[PDB]
Amino acid sequence: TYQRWQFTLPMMSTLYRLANQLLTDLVDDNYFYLFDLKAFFTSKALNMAIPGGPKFEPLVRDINLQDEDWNEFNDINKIIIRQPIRTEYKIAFPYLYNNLPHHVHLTWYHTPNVVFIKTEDPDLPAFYFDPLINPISHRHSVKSQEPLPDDDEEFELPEFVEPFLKDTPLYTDNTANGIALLWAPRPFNLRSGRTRRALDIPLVKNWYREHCPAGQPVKVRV
Amino acid sequence: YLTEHPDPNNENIVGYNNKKCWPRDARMRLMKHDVNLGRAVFWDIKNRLPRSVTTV
Amino acid sequence: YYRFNTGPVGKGPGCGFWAAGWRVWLFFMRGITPLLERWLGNLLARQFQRVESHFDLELRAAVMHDILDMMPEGIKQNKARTILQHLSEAWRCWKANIPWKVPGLPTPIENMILRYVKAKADWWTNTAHYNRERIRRGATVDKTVCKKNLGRL
Amino acid sequence: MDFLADLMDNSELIRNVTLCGHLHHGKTCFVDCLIEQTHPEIRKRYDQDLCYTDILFTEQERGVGIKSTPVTVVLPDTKGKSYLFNIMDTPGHVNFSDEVTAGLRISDGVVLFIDAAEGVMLNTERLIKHAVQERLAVTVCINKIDRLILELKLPPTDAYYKLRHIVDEVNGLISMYSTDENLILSPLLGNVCFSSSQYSICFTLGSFAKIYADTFGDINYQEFAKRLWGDIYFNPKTRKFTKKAPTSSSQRSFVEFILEPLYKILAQVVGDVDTSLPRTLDELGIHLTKEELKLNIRPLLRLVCKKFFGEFTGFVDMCVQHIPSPKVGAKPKIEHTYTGGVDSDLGEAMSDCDPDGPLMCHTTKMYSTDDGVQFHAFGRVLSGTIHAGQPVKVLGENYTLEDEEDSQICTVGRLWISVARYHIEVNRVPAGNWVLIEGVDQPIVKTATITEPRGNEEAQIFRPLKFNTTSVIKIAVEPVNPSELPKMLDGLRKVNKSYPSLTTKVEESGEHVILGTGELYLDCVMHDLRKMYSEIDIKVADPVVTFCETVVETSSLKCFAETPNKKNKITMIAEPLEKGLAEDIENEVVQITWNRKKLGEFFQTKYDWDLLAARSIWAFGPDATGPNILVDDTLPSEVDKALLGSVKDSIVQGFQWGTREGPLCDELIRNVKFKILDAVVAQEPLHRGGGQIIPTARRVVYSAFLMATPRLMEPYYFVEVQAPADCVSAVYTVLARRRGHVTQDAPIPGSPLYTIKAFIPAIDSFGFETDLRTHTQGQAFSLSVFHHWQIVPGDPLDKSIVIRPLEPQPAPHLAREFMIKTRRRKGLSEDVSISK
Amino acid sequence: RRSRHCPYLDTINRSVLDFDFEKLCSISLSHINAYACLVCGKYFQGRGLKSHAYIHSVQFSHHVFLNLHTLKFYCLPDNYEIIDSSLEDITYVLKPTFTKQQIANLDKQAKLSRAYDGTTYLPGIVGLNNIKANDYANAVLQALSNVPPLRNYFLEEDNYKNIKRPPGDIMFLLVQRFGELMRKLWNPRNFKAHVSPHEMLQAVVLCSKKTFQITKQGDGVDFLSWFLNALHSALGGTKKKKKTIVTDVFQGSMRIFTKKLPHPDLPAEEKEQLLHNDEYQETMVESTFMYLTLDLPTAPLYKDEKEQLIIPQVPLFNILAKFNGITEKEYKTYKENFLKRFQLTKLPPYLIFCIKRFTKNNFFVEKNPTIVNFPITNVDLREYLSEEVQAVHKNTTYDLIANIVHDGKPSEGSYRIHVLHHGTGKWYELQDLQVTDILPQMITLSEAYIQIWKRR
Amino acid sequence: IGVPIKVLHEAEGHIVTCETNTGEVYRGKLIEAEDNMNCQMSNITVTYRDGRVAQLEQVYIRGSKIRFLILPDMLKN
Repeated sequence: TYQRWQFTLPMMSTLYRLANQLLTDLVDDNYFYLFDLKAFFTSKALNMAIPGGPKFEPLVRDINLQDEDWNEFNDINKIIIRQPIRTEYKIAFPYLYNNLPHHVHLTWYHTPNVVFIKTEDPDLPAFYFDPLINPISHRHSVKSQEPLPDDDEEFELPEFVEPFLKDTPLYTDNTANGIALLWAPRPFNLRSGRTRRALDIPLVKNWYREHCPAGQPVKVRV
Repeated sequence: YLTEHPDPNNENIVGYNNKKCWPRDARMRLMKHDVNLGRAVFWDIKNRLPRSVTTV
Repeated sequence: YYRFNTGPVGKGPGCGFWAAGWRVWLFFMRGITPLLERWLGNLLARQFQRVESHFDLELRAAVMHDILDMMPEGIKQNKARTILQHLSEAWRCWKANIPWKVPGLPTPIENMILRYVKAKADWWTNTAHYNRERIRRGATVDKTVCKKNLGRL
Repeated sequence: MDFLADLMDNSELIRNVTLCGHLHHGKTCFVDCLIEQTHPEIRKRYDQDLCYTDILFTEQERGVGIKSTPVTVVLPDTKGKSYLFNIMDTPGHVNFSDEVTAGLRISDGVVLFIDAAEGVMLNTERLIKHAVQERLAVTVCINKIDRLILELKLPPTDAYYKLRHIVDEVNGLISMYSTDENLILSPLLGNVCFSSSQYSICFTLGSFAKIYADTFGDINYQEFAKRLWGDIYFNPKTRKFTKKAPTSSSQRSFVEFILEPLYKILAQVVGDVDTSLPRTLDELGIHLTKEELKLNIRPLLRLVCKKFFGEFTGFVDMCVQHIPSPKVGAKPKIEHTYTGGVDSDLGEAMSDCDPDGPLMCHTTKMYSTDDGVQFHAFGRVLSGTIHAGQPVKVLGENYTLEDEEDSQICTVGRLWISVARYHIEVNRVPAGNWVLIEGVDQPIVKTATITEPRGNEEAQIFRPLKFNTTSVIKIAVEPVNPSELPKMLDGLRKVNKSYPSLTTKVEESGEHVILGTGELYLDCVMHDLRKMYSEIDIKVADPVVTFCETVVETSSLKCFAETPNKKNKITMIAEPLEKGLAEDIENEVVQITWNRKKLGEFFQTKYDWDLLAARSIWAFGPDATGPNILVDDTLPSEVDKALLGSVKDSIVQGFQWGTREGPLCDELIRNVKFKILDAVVAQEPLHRGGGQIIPTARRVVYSAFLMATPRLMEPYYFVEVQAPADCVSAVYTVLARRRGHVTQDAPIPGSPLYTIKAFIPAIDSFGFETDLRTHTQGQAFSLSVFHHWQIVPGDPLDKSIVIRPLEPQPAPHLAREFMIKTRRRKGLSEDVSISK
Repeated sequence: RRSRHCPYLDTINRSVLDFDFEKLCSISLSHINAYACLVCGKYFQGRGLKSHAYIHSVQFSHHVFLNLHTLKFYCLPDNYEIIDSSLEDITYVLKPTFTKQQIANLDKQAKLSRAYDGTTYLPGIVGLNNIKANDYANAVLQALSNVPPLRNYFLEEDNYKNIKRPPGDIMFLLVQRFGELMRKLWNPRNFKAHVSPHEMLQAVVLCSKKTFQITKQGDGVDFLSWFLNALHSALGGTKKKKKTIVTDVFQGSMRIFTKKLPHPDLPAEEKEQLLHNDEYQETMVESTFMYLTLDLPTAPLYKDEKEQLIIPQVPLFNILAKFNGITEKEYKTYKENFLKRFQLTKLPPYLIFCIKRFTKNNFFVEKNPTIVNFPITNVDLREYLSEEVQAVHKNTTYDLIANIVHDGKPSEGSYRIHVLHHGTGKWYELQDLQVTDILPQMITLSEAYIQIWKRR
Repeated sequence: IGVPIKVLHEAEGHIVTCETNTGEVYRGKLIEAEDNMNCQMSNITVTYRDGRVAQLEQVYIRGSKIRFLILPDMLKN
């Protein structure tokens, strides 16, 4: 049947290593800020299209919202525009910066910044203070504002009470591979799942879903 | 006009008539005062002409 | 090609990523194949403006069938055809807005004629104003259709 | 499940607690873990978390919590029985934190949350400062502990040092905010709970000690927790906590015995299935089924951590240790929240939290029903027991003993006090427990106190709710067609009740203005208005910032206005307030209700003001909090001192009215030292017309402000933009475009990220976060909260060049065009008249 | 003393009477403690000191402002609010307090009840202003209010307040507001003949789930049925008095022995089989029949007498034909030709006949222009419907109290009604312009949309 | 971890009575409940076997001289 596959972590590690060429390095969904499907949905639901987003034919004529007559408060004589109200502003908050939003979609606000360090050299231990990580103040702090226990007067612990997980390597060779796979894209995040057909695996899919292939001719953009 | 026809909800400019051919900045300034005066003048004209002989 | 020739790779024709367009062509072929199969089956087998007219024909045919049910065609045959004449007469009697009274015809027959003519007049006025609205809106119409709509208006 | 209602009777088993979060995702994850532990029916899906605290669909779709969810259950404890925890999860946004302010009066204990990787944040610091000023217990929770373990993959010693640095920073912030001796927070003290909120991994030092005792031996968990919490070091040869650190290569007790096992378990699980072998599982004393092993890495880790680390007993123990019962904690809350004083007999009874005494319940939260037609007032019952059908008088936030008409009587239907299942089976609720009173929503807008009808005739409502944030972003609301204008207005009222921070004002220009704090806040307001409260489509205007009017120079000439009755004229001169006085007065440091000697001493010591000036009648704006202060410097040699005493109330009313409505844009005016020069008035009471003073007083205020140098003031918003190092300089570029000034910039300790504190003007703040996030290609993130009023460049009334209708004005011309546009939009005369 | 000592109270005059519109704050958008400006005429939710009302008093200079509930004009500019009985005309207008003894005086409409401004009170038939759209709903409400029993029931606020109002349903509050507005309109204390139905229209739209809203023109029959159902719901419910007063006033009862007669396509053998199976057996329907619905006969397709226009006037006996003609009805829109066999058993004291001239054809809805031809005199349809019921229905002489007739094209059409004061018998047109029109003036010539008569 | 000791520890903070082996019955609020049934209460009422009753501001009775204890009915659910 060849329908479901149950595999091991090192195989994902090596397959991800091989497929790094075809897979982008983006790991946090915040990179797809205004390029997720909901942003394009609410762009299509309106006349305005974001510069990175394609144009669309409006669903209806929408002559009512096309050119409204000047009103008592709608007059530009009173509206103050410090900065242009770009399409980014409208797409970000469709229910505020858009008169008569009507049928729109809701976009995800934010995702916590994925603080991950990709392994650079396999020989170096995984649980290592990477130079990119900011140093912390190793202050001596001779003061003792924090509570202190008794000095060699209590806390008689039995020798049979080990610190739980002992005689087991804290850092192993497979730790780096697994912790790197934990932040892989969708195909490699799953340890084991079901197969997909050959024709419905879009490799280029993750490419245009990115913000832009920066440094490209106009035809590539189009 | 307000005594004859009150406008508490400011619905006078709800169904106003304006020329859509002209651009937005010059077609018609639908200010509340201007709309109120237009409706008042139209009501005065309609009152000064009997509804039987003719109509506006 | 943009990516294949992104760096040290030459800017020549040496690009080999056919899967991306291969899947699209496979999907389009999958969409198309129902049409080709249907037409090939049609060949392999041996059998290789009407809305207003449809409703008018339905009205007249239904009224004629109802008359032939009521009128005993097994006995009287010719007069039934002449019945249709009164139909048309009644219709034009409605169009001219002139009085129409036929004492010779039976009263139930007159009631059936009245129902037919009221339905036909309602439909006729409806389609007349609908076609007039279509013409004035900007929809394209034919010369004969325009003349008929003008006559109805 | 009747034990849930049974435990509500025991006033000493309730733990009123409110949560806080850097981001709503972290706190809601913990709440969902608690719900799953308490309720075995609800299980979080592998794809996404349940997020039971996100009741609104807007929060579910956007991903940021919208409204606070006061939902929790009876939870067990390691060394104690089950206590009926009730937790009001709060949103994790800077503006939405205003909603959390309501929770400040719901409970007397804040279980603050701090992300391990992110560390201290602007929202967390603001919440901690507000809670310290609110006189509530603080128990910190190191959140997302797996981030340091997994995301950062930091060494265990480095992770412990980072956690200790975060705890030390929190303790320093708390000590700066409050000087109480209870500010000490540490795992040894029991004020720090390490709860990742992911994979159900929560514990304390006591929880780890109890786990050790259960695994083997009979070691006293309390002593072990007191020893292993800090860096006291462990000697294996001595086999004891040895503060001298005898072993050369040993690790600290917390690192060696607490962090190290968690790191080993995480490495075994994530590293490989063979790494987390059945042998390792047996060594850990867990036997997972084959199905659990066949799951993906994330579900397997979640199951392993949940099974290994109990059922969040450490958090319950920490809360019970420090967060007091309502009986104990009602007295400080009675002292703080109640404006009637704890010395009152009813106040004293409430301080004892007597269920059989008078009924005094304070409702401040407002929650819409499923149909949205009716509301329900959620609030704590300080004293008494509310019964279904029992009538009660709901005194509003503006209620006072002067007029009894400010309160109305209403009946209370079903209570629905229990919220975990959101059921309405509750019949009556005792004192000290949160009740969702139904049917009394109409008489009250927000923050109103219900009381028994005839039992008490002198009890008054608690003090009005106060917020740290200030609503500065104003937006106009109009219907698409006026034909159904009232319907939208109905929804507008539903907006005012639902969101305490939102302020709906009917401007004189016939425009309904909504005042909010942040752009996302007003966006959520409008979404709720259109989708739920008023289905009518609503047209809006471009967001505008409420402006202030200030002075820089003293008045050139005195300004006098004469009362119509026999020409009684008062003359005054306005001067700019002393530097630094505005924020001091606005911070409730000194109140007008203070004794004259105390205020004089304060002014002579801090600001070195004259004692005679201090002894003058002082107004200090509306509610003694307005930065624009008024001092009655009238010479005692004049015979008007008796007249001034007979006209002090009218003068104060005129001054507060002028403070609320200024001469330019009729907006709020701050930092104005209005000096009442003198007043000549006939002593006859007939000539002392009450209505002849306040208009004259505000005319004098306007003339004095015109006489002095007038300036516009915009609210500079503090923004703590966190961004990766590479984009940091580019981030400044964004502030370059939006007229922003960088105040500080520091790297995140223990994290590659980098925080930048900047002061962005509100005029350019609209969409600043969007510009920062898009320009940085979705990497940088920002969060802006109003910080302080700053004087805008230019002169409001100076004759300047009229700006183009669609072109930004030059910096010197901003003030005049701001003033003219605000005056015209408000509906008042655009041109500023010196004579007027 | 101080309530009238202030000269501002004399200076405060009723320049504009905006109490017809909904009572809400002009600056706070709140209905709680909304004091109205006695001189300026604007209602704000603020108080007399340090609030919106204080600002209004210090700006408009109106030292007097009526209270939200007690309607107490501010005796002092800010100190105290005590009204003066000298200008109590507005207080009486806003507070309908006509008891049964005073209702008898109100029932004595023969007296010239000149309003405050000198207009005609017209109890129940006041030419109040109507919305531009859905004016048929306003006409139906006025015709319902034209009954002195309706005004008496509305004025019985204590009786109205006796029924408990469930918090969940807003129907009771809307019904109470509409009844209060109707009582104020019928009260002699009113000042302006034209009354704004904006509050009434909003209440009707909100209560009826936007059905028959004032935004668009609504059918008179549907609006009347919805209003009757809402009134029945307001008075009926969980209380022991299940029979609502509004419902029981115009309930009625038809003992329609409905027969499921066989379909026309069924032959004689199938008809005999169905009869043996008791298919065409008459079954009593016991229909409520709150308002009788009498349908006009077929329109004249071809004009015979006068080709320009033929008006087939329907005799009033057609309505009275429901005793046997409706009992002989053997017609249905379903496949089976249902035999209605309608038989009205108990005739309600109030007879509300709906012509239902509008009817949907296969393409468009058209109205029969046939004349009503209904004389205004005694009737005997109740005796015809049930001969034995004549003893129970002693007062069979019912006169058409109020008749409303549509006018104009079905798309852009309006309505006009004529109502007669009970006892007085003025029979005047309720139109604002044509207040006094006693003679029929070919009233039955137009297609009367609906008629309302009292058994008397 | 016993079921009866856990029920006695969970019953702390409520009104309960305890009859000792000497006949003295002390009823009051259980302030602290130990693992060995040592109960420390505050503001309790103690009635001896002779019938004399008294009030104690704070007491602590060990489980060795305690016979039985009766808690409230809220712990049954």
